[PDB]
Amino acid sequence: NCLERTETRSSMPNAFRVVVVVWYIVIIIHWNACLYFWISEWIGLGTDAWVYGHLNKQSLPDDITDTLLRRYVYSFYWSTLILTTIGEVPSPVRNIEYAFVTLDLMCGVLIFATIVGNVGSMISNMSAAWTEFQNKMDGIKQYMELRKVSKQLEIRVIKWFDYLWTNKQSLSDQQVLKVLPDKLQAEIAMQVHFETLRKVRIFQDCEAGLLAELVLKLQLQVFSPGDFICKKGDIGREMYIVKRGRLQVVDDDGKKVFVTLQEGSVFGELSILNIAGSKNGNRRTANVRSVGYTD
Amino acid sequence: YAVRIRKYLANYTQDPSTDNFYYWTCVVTVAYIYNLLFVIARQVFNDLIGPSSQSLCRFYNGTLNSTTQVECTYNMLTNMKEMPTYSQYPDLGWSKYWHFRMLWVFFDLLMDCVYLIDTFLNYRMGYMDQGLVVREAEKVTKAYWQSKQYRIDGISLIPLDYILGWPIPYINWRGLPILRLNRLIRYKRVRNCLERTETRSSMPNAFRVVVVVWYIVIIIHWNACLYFWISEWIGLGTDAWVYGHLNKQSLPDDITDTLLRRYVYSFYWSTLILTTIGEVPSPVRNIEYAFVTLDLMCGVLIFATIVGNVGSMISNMSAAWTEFQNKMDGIKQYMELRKVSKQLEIRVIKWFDYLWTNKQSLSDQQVLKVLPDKLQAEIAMQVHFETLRKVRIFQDCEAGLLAELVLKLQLQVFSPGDFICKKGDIGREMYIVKRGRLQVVDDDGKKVFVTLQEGSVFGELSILNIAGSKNGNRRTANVRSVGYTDLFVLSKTDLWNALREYPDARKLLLAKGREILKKD
Amino acid sequence: NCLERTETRSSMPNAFRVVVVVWYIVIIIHWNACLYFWISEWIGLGTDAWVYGHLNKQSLPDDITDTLLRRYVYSFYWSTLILTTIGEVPSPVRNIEYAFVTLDLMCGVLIFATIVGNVGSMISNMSAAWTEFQNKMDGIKQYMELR
Ligand SMILES: Nc1nc2c(ncn2[C@@H]2O[C@@H]3COP(=O)(O)O[C@H]3[C@H]2O)c(=O)[nH]1
Ligand SMILES: Nc1nc2c(ncn2[C@@H]2O[C@@H]3COP(=O)(O)O[C@H]3[C@H]2O)c(=O)[nH]1
Repeated sequence: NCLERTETRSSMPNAFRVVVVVWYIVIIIHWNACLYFWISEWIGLGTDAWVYGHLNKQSLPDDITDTLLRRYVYSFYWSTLILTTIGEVPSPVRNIEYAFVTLDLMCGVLIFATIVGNVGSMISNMSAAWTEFQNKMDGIKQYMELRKVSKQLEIRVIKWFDYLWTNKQSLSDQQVLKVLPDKLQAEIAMQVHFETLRKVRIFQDCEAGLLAELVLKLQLQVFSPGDFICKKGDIGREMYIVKRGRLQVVDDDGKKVFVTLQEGSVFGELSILNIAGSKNGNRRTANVRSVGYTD
Repeated sequence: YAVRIRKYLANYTQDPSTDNFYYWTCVVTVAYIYNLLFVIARQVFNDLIGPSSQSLCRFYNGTLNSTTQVECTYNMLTNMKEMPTYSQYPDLGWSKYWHFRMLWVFFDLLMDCVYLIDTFLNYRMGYMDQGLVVREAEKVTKAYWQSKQYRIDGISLIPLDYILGWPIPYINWRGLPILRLNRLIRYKRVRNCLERTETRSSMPNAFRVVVVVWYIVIIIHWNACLYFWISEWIGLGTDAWVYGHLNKQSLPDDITDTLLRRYVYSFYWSTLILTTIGEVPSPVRNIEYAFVTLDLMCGVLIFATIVGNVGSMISNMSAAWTEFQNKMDGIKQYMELRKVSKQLEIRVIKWFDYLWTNKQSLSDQQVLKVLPDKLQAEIAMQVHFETLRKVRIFQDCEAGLLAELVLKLQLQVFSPGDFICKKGDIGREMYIVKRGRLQVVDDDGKKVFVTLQEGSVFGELSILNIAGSKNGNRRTANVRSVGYTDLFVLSKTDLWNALREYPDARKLLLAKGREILKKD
Repeated sequence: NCLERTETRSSMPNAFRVVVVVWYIVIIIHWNACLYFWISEWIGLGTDAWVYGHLNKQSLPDDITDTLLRRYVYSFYWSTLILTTIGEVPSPVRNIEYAFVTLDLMCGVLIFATIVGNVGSMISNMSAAWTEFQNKMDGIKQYMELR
């Protein structure tokens, strides 16, 4: 329960996981070192070439003193070679040493395969976001290589992915969306976007229940520079609140700018609000265009 | 031109999103790889700048019949009974290895000039403010001073190796080339260069295996330098684990002790230890046991991580074929369990052969659940431009209808002889021909009225609501695929959404539908 | 395209996959056997204890005749121990043999890790339905044991 509560509370969880599995490895090799030296001193030291002693010649070579440190150091090395199944140790002689080495090598195979599979998974999940990102971009790039898509649009997609990795604006709200409760989700989302949603006039000139209702139905979408978010011929099913970026309300020539849109601006609502006073209705009434990258 | 260079560098400001900056990050990656490999190699294998000491082998002379401590030949470094002693040069080898040392200090000054241009570009680095880079000098210099990048660049450019990293003969300073690990501190530019190179690459898995082969070579090289540093710190030839004459794997019979032999045996020892093959001599002293136990466990953990990443990388080179064959294994096991007819089994197998031969699998899931709908619609109108230029409901009307409907079209592949529509069935969909040829036939299947080619529109009579004829929701004709046919399927709901929003396409569709219904 | 169309049309797909990867293994060990014996005869046979010859004593022990079958059999065994990184072969002597054995052992590590990972996935997917079934039943049984 202490290790589970420490992995829960940790700000560095994968570092704690590799420290715990290194401790597990050291405890297992230490216990097998003690088993090897107990079987060596139970058989009798120096009685054959597998047991620790003078006949071993890996344990006690020339100009090497038999000390307690030498006993623990050779037993830890023997267990490191046996449990990792390198096996560069002397062969067993008696049948009880064959039985112990066969059982201990198969225990080493099974539990060290389990352990380093967990280690490989742990240092694989230190880069799971970059792996999922590059699997998505490999899918997009293979689709664009198969379908003979234009090179301008290919470098537009590649620069969009470069902006999403450089600014870390990938869709990370799936985690809070399918794990956390909506009272904690709304509190986190009003915590993060507080400086953005403090600039919104439909939220700050009205009741807080509207923002508490709408803050989970807002989706973050990243647009390229020069992208037309709205133009007059298109129909509108959505409104947009500016999280980041600068926009410009332009004409059909794209030169004359009427008004710019900064962070916290509200646009795109004229198409989805139903006013019978003008000729458009569901149509967009203006051409907005992203200056840079725009969330 | 001094005022030209001076004022150009005075209000220069770097855009980090350019391709030229990415090539500069590749140059900084080259300088970092230099610093990594050759700084640990010049610290450990100190004959890389010149030996700086005279090797003195004992030699039984054939003329004077006595042993002398003369300088070693390559014949005297072969089959040694003891390792040579190293008498120090008076000038520390500067009189005869100055060309090697000036080549090394030229490449050191070259990579330090690369680091100086890199920290000047850091000093004038533009930064995103509202999706645009700031590119006047005052804001980018104050953002540089606010961000402690001056601390990271100033630790990384301390020239301590230019005073203490070279053999000085006057104070008999041996040299310390390990003082460029501060140049190894600048890892973040290298990591961003590798991430931007994997982003921009047309061959991503080849770049991934090249990067992990470079990681493997750097790790085995650093462990080679650790093994030879521990071998020369214990003392060479003192036992059978350390490099030397007592090892007999390092120096066998008729093998000369050279610097190439030292690096080659250390690289081989680290290759066998980190991959845990272990066909190397056993340790003798307790410090060698501790180093080999720690280094073998580091080899187990980090090489298990590395080759697991390698196996995943060369597994994802065929992930589409693996997913395809997992789906077909599911279909084949379902058909083997359920005793389905052999004609229908070979029809399903030939359908899968057509989807792999023509690569018409559902690949729009990727753009569907990653990309924005403005980029999705631009890609889909880029790919199917020659098909949707032939469509009369799209090219005789407004472009907003095609921009609305181009994401609601689904590609479905039909077998030859398949009946896409026949008169008894009800219709919930319309079809636009992406590829293939079709035929409007009778109930006998022999008499053909009209053929349908690429860009033809059919299937709309059932889902358009005309009260002028007896059918209504029924199909009015029997269409039949001649060969394999890709079709742009569109639902009744999505069509009637785009037709309630766009009235002129509704007028043309109901006009030509009532025209073909009233001659029919 | 023949191997892809054969894996498509097969009623036993996993048996065909393990036959194809056993053929891949045999072709790779055969090509490395030919590389080892070409480097052995280019260095010169019997010149040291790593090269095939009389000084090797694993290649030509006592009462073992030097034949063409012995050359191919020892080269196939050497490549089987090197590519699977068991390594119970004589150590290199000259620097070119160290370079070849280091490169060939790292090629063995990478491409045989790829190959047996594919083999383990192939004989894991022979029982994927029973594994998914027992993962579902383990979930139901753990929910019923907890509740
Ligand atoms: N027509 C018009 N639209 C504006 C102006 N300023 C901001 N907009 C916004 O631009 C949006 C474009 O799409 P909508 O027509 O849905 O809604 C429009 C308004 O929200 C303006 O001055 N004139
Ligand atoms: N009835 C009829 N249908 C045709 C003819 N030419 C093309 N079709 C198409 O065949 C389609 C079959 O399904 P639908 O009845 O939905 O719509 C029909 C028309 O779209 C024709 O000449 N007569």
